Amino acid sequence: KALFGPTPSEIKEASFGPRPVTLYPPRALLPAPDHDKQRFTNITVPSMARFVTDSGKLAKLDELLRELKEGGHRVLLYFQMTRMIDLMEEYLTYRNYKYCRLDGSTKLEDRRDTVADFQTRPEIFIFLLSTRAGGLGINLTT
Amino acid sequence: KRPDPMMIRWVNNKMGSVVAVPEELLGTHAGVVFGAGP
Amino acid sequence: HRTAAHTHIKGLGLNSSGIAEKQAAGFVGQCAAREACGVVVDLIKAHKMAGRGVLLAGGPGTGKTALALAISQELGTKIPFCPITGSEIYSTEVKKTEVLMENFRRAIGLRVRETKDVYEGEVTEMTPEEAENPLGGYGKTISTLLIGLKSARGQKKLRLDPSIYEAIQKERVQVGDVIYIETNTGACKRVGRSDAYATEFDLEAEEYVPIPKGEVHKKKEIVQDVTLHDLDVANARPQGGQDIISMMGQLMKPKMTEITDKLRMEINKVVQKYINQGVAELIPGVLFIDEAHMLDIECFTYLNKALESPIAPIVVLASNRGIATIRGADDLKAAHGIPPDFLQRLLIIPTHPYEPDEIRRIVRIRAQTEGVQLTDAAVDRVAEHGVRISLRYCLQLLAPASILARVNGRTQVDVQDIAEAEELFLDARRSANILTSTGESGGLHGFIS
Amino acid sequence: ISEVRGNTRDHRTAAHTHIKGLGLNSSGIAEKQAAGFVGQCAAREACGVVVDLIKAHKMAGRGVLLAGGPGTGKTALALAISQELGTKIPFCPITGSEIYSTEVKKTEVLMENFRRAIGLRVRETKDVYEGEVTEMTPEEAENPLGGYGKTISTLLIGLKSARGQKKLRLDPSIYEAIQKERVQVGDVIYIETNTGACKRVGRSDAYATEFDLEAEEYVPIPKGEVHKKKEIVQDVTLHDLDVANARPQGGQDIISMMGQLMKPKMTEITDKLRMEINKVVQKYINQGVAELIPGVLFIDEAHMLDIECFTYLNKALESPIAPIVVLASNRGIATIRGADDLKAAHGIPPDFLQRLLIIPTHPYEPDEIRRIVRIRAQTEGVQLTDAAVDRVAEHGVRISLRYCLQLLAPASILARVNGRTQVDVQDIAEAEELFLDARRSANILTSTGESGGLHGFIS
Amino acid sequence: LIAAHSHIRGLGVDADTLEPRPSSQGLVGQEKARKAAAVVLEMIKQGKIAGRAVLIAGPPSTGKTAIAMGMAQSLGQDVPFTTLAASEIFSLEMSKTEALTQAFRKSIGVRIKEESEIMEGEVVEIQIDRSVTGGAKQGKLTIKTTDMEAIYDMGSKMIDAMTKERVMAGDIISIDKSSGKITKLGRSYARSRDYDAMGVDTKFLQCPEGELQKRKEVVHTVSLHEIDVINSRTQGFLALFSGDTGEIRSEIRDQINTKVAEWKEEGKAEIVPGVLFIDEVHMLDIECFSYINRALESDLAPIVIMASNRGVSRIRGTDYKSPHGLPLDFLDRVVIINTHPYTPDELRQILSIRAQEEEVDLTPDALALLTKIGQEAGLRYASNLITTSQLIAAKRRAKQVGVEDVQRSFKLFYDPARSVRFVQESEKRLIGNDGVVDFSY
Ligand SMILES: Nc1ncnc2c1ncn2[C@@H]1O[C@H](COP(=O)(O)OP(=O)(O)O)[C@@H](O)[C@H]1O
Ligand SMILES: Nc1ncnc2c1ncn2[C@@H]1O[C@H](COP(=O)(O)OP(=O)(O)O)[C@@H](O)[C@H]1O
Ligand SMILES: Nc1ncnc2c1ncn2[C@@H]1O[C@H](COP(=O)(O)OP(=O)(O)O)[C@@H](O)[C@H]1O
Ligand code: ALF
Repeated sequence: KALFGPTPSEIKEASFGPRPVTLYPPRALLPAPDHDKQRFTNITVPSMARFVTDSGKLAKLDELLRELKEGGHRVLLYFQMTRMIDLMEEYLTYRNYKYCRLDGSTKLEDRRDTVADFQTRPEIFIFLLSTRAGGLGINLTT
Repeated sequence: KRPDPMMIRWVNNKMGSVVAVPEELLGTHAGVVFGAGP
Repeated sequence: HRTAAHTHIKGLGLNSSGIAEKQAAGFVGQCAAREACGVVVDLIKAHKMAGRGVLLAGGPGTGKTALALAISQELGTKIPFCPITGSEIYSTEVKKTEVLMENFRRAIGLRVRETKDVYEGEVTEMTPEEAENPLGGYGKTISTLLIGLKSARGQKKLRLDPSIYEAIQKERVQVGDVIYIETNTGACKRVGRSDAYATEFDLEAEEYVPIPKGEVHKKKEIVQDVTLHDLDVANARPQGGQDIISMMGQLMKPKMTEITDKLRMEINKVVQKYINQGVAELIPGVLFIDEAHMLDIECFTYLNKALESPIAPIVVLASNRGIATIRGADDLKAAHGIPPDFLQRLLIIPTHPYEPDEIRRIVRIRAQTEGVQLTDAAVDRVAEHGVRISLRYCLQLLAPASILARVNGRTQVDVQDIAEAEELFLDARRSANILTSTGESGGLHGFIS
Repeated sequence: ISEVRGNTRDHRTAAHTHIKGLGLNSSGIAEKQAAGFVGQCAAREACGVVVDLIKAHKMAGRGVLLAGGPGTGKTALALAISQELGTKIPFCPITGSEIYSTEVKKTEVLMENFRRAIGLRVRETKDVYEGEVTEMTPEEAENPLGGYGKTISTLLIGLKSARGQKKLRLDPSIYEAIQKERVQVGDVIYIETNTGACKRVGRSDAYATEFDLEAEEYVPIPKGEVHKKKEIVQDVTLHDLDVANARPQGGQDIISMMGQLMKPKMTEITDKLRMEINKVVQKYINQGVAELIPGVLFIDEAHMLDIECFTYLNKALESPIAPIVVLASNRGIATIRGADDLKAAHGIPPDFLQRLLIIPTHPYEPDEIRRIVRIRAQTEGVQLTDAAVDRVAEHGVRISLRYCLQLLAPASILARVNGRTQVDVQDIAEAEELFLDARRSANILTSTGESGGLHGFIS
Repeated sequence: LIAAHSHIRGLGVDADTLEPRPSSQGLVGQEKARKAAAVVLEMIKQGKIAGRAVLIAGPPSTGKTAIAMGMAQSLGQDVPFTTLAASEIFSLEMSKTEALTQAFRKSIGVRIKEESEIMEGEVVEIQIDRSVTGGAKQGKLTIKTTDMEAIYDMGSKMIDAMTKERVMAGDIISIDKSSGKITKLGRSYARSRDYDAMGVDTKFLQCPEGELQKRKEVVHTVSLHEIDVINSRTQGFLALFSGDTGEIRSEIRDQINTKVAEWKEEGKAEIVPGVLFIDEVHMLDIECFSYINRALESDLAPIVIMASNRGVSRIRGTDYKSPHGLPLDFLDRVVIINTHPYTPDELRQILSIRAQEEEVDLTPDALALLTKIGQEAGLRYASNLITTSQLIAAKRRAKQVGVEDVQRSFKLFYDPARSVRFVQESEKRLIGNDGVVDFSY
C-alpha cells in the first residue's frame, strides 16, 4: 500500500469530505523508473525500425522507395510469396506509402476495381502485385 | 458536457487566469479556499 | 572488422582424419599441438565427459592463446566457450572460489523450449474493486481489478488478482492502451496506444500501435538459450515475481552473492526435469583459464573438488612459466606454476617455439590480414626480427611501417619504412640497454630505481 | 526557554594561539619578531610569497614542502599562512594518516580533500514575499466558466511582517499550494516569485494563546521587510558539488528516504562527474556569475602518505582546477611508506619532490627560545620573574622548546596554590620535577628495564 | 587557471609528413618521440587496429606526460581519452581486474544518432485540471506560430514540467517532444500587471515562424562502460556518476558487445575507439599486467598508452626486478618510446613558453639565469621560479622580472638537490630512519 499509494475510494472520501483528512501514505512512494521506456520489466517489443533493418532486401528497398517517392515514380512490386506481400504492407503502413494489392486470392471483380483504381488515380504509390496473378494481361502503363 | 466532480480547472490566457471549481466541491473542505466551504 | 592479435585465426586447420595441415586456417606449425587440440574439440563435442583438464604448456608467444581461440571457433556458436584469466578470480564481493563456481556453471549451457502464455489487447475497460479492511492502519485495499481487453478477433473481460493490477499500475496502463500480460510471471508491458484516436496533437510522444491480430489469449512457444549460472543468479536474486521481495529486489543495488551448493544442487534437479520433460537439451561447454599460474593454491585445491563434480565443463589451462613458486604457497615450487598433485589431473599439450621460416609465413599471413601489402625484401626484414627479437615485435611493426609508407606516399611498405619503424619503436631489449646505460649512475637525468 | 549565561566570554589557548600572521613588512621582509613569531625570517618570507601566490589567481596545482626537524615551526607557518589568507579562502588541513579510510580507496579520500580546498563563490538574488497571513480572499471572476458556478480571478492575501504589511494579489493557481500546505490566517508563510508557490513556516506565536492545548509549536512573525529582494553570496566548495550531485538529498521516493535514514557512506566519485562539474563551473565563471577561489590543502606529516598517494597527486596537481598543496615533513632520509626498497629525502619520492618548492625550517638560538617563552607566557596569561624566564629558556636549550612551553601552566598552578600571583624559580624547579621530559624518563627506563623482573618495564 | 601542461596545444608535427617541428604547438624537442607519438596518433584516428600498447619511457621530466597531453589535444573532444593514474585501480568497491575492465570500456565510444522532434511557438493559452488530494492531472496547451495554431493534450509529466517552468501565455517555449524537456525562450507579450510575484520580465522575442513541429537529427556519444552500468541495473543509474557500480557480471558485457556490433551493422551506432592513457604504469601489480596483456587481445580493446620513470626496478607484488618495473612478458607486447633530457637551448625555449603562458616578462639575463638554473636544478624547479620571481618583482613594483628577482627566488626556495644536502647537513635534527632524533640545541 505504501509503494502503490492511496486507494481510489480513499481519494474520493478525502476529496469530498467536509474537513481535510491526511491519507496514507499519502502518495505512491514507488520511485520513478530510471529507464523511462523499459520501466520495471524485462519485456521487449519489436520495433518496426528493426523490422526494416533485419531484412537486407527490405533495408535496400526502403532507401529506394524513398528516392522513388520523391521522384514521383509510381511503382509495381512483384512477389513470389503471398506471406511476404502481407509483411510488405505492414511495412508500407508503418511508413506513409499509399498502396494497393492484387494477388491470386483476390476475387475477379476486386481485381478489375483495383486495376482500374490504380490506373485511374495518381494518389496510389505502390501496387503490391503477385508475380503470376498480376503478371499477365493487365495494363499498368501509369 | 457537465464538468468532472473533482478536477479543479486553471486556465490562463491574454486576460490573465481563473480557477473554476466543480459544484460538487463547493461545500467540501476544498471549497473553503474559494469562500464556499461546508 | 577491427584487426586484433588473433583476427587471422579461423580454426585448427585439421584434416578430416584429424592430422594437421602444416599451414591452414591461419596457423603455421604447432601441428602436434593443433592435433591435440583437435582431440580436445572431439572430447567436448562428445557430451559424455565432465571435468577433464587440459594444460597448454609453453613459453610466451608460442600461440597458446591462439590455440584456445581456435578451439572456440571449431566448437562454433552453440557450445559455451568461457574465457577467463587467473587474475579475474580475486573478487572483492565474494570469495574467489565462488567466482570459479560461477565460471564453471557459465561454461555449461542449456537450450530449453518455453511456452509463453499471454493475454494481449486494447484495454477497453478498467474498473477496480476494493474492500474496507479491518483496522490495520494502511486503509482500504484493492481486492481485484476488472479489465476489458479487445483484440482483432475477440475480446475478454479479465478479473485480475491485485498483484497483477500492481503490474498494470506500475506499468502506468490506461484505458485505450494496448498491453501485453504474461500469466507466467504476472508481468505487464504497455505496448502503446491504440491506432484508434491516434491524433497527432499529443505532447506525450506516444507510440500508437495497431490492435493485436488474432485472439486476446495466446500461447506462443519460443526456444531460450541459458547457462546453469543464469538459473543460479535468477533464483538467488529473485526478480520475476510480483511479490514485495521481487519488487524491492529490483530497487536495491545489484550485488553478487556466495550462491550455496544447496541452491546449485536443487537447480540440477530442476534442469533434469526439463530434460525428462523433453523441453531442454544440455550442452556442456569449456572453461578456458588463461594465465592459470595466477591462480593460487586455494584456487587449485578447490578445482580438485570442482572437477570431480558429476557435471563440470572441460577446463583448459594455459601457463608460460618454468619451475616457479606456487602463489599463496611460497614454500612450494613446481613446473608450470601448477601444484604437483593438480598437474597429475591434466593432459599437457606442450607448445614449441617457431622456426625462422614459420616466422616468415606468420609475418606474411599477418601482413595480408591487416591489409599491409608488403614487399618480399620487407618481409625478410621483418622476419629477421622474431628470430633476433620476439615474434610479437615483428607483428607490431607492420602497422607503424604501413603508416610511415603511406605518409611517404608509397602504396606498399619498403625496407625503408620498416627501418624507420625499427627506430621510432624499440623492443624491450634495446630499451633495457638504454636504462642500464643511462641509469649507469644516479642524478637529475637518471632513471628511478 | 534556555537560561542564557551572562558571564564573560574568554578564549581557550592552544599551542599556536600566539601566532597571528607571518609578520612581514609591506616589502615582504620578515620583522625579526612580530605577529607572535620569533626568527625563521627566511621561512616566513618564503611563506609570504606563497601567500601572495595563493591570493593571485594564476596559481594552479603548485606544491610546497615545509622541510625541517620537529619543533621547527612548520605547523606554525602553515597556520600563519591560513590566517594571512583568512576565512574567505579555503584552508583544508589534514594529516597523511587521515587518508587511510576504511570506506573508500585512499585516492578518493585525498581527492575529496583536494576539492574541499577549492572554493566557489556564487552570487544570486533571493526574491520573496514573507509574513503572517492576515487575510485570504477570492476575487470572483468577471467571466465565470460554464458548469462550474465558482470562478475566481484573483486570490488576495494579506501578509504582515514586523516592519509592515501588504495587500498581495496572486494568480489563483496558488490555491493548490495553500490547500496542500494547509495555510490559514495567522500562519507564517513565504511566496517565492520563481514559482509563485508558497510554503508554511508555522503558526504565528501571536496566536500561541488560542487554545489551552494545540499540537504545534508557534514561530515568530518575520522581523524583516514583507518583501525581500536581496543579493545572497553562497560559500561553496567543489566537493560540495561532488556530494550534492552524487547523492541527491531531497528525493521523495522510498529508496531515497530509506537511503537518508541510513549512514551516508562515502562513494568513489567518478572522474566523469568531476570533469563535467568543472565544465559547468567554468561556464558560470565565464558568465561572471561565480568566482573560483582556490585555497590551500595542507598535509602535515606528509611522510605518512604512501607512494600510491604521491603518484595520484601527480595526476591531481596537473588538473587545470586545483588548490595549492602545502606539505610538511620531518623525515630526514627515510623509507617511502609504501615502497620498502626505496629511501629518499623527506620520505618524499624523488619523482614527486622535484615538483615542490621546498622551504627549510631551521633550529632556534638560545635567545630566540627565550623570546618564545616570553610570547607564550603572556598568551597563557602566566607571568614570570626574569629568573623563571631564564630557567625555562635554559631547559629549552638543553631539552626541547615544546617541553618548556608545557612547563608554564603547571608552574602557574603551583604558584597560585602557594599564594603567588607570579611564577618564580621555586615553581619552575618544582614543575620540572613533577613533569619529566622524554630523556629523563628514558633514563629511568634504561636503568630499570635492564632485565626482566617483578618490577621491570615490559619489552 | 594555468596548469603544468596548459601551454601544450598539440603535438607540433606536420600533418602531411608527420615531421616534428623543432618548436610548435608548445612542444619543444623530443623530435624522435614526437614523431613516434604522431604515428600512434594516426593509427588511433584510423581506428582500424585494436589493442596496441605503446610505452613512453624516460627519466623524470623530459615531457612524457606533455607528449601524451599533446596527443589528447590533437584528438579533440570527440575521441575518448581516458586518463588513468595506476593508483586509481586499487579500489575498495571493486577488484583491480574490474577497475581495469571499466577503464578500458570507458575508452570506447558508441556514437548514437536519433531523430528528435521539437516544437517551438508562442503559448496562447494553458488549461490544467488537477485532482483534489493529488493523483491525476490533465491539461491542454494551445501553441502558436505566425503560421499555425494547434491544441496539444498534456500528461502529468508534461504538466509537471510546465508548472516547474511556470509556463504562461505569451511565453515563447520550445519542447523537445522526444525527451520532454521545455525551455522558455522569451516572451512575445509584455509581462502583465494584474498579479504580483510573477517574477522576471524575461527577454522579448518575436513569434516563431513556420510549422510547429520540426524534426531534429541529434547525435550522442556514450561509452561502452556507460551502456554497461545502465544495463546491469533496473534502477540507480546515478552509478554512472557516483561510482556506486559494483563488479558488473560478464554476461552483461558479453550481451552488450554482441548488441553494439549489431547496432553498428544496423547503422544505428558508430564505434569510436579511443585511448586509455595509464600514467605511472609501473604502479600496477603483476596481477594487473597479467590482465591487461589478454584484455588487449579483444576486438574492442582501446589503444593503451603508458608512461614510466622507472629503471630496472622491482615489480610490485613480486620478489624481483625488471626493466621499467614492468614484466618482460608484458613488455613483449609493447613498443617502447624513449624520451631524452633536454639541452640548454631546449630548456630556454620551454622556459620561454612557460613564461609566455604565465604572461611573465622575463629580462634576457633572467631567462639566461633561469636556463643556467634549469640545467642544474631542473626544468620543473626553473619553472616554479618563474611565477615566484614574478611575485617578488611585484613586491618591488618592477615592470619586468630582473636577475635580482630570480636570485631572490633562488635564495628563498631550495631545489631538490640543495634540499638533499640540507637534509644531510641536519641528520642530527631530522627524524632518521631509526626514528631517533635530537631536539636540543
Ligand atoms: N602457429 C601460429 N600461426 C599463426 N599465428 C600465430 C601462431 N602462433 C602464434 N601466432 C600469433 O602470434 C601472436 C602471439 O601468440 P600468442 O597466442 O599471443 O602466444 P601466447 O598466448 O602463448 O603468449 C598472436 O597474434 C597469435 O595469433
Ligand atoms: N618561530 C616561532 N615563533 C614563535 N613560536 C614558534 C615558532 N616556531 C615554533 N613555535 C611554537 O613552538 C611549538 C613548536 O612548533 P611546531 O610548529 O609545533 O613544530 P613542528 O613544525 O615540528 O610541528 C609550537 O607550539 C609553535 O607554536
Ligand atoms: N618538450 C616540452 N615542451 C614543452 N613543455 C615541456 C616539454 N617537456 C616538459 N615540459 C614541461 O615540463 C613539466 C614536466 O614535464 P612532464 O611532461 O610532466 O614530465 P614527465 O614526463 O616526467 O611527466 C611540465 O610542466 C611540462 O609542461
Ligand atoms: F501478351 Al499480354 F498482356 F503481355 F496478353
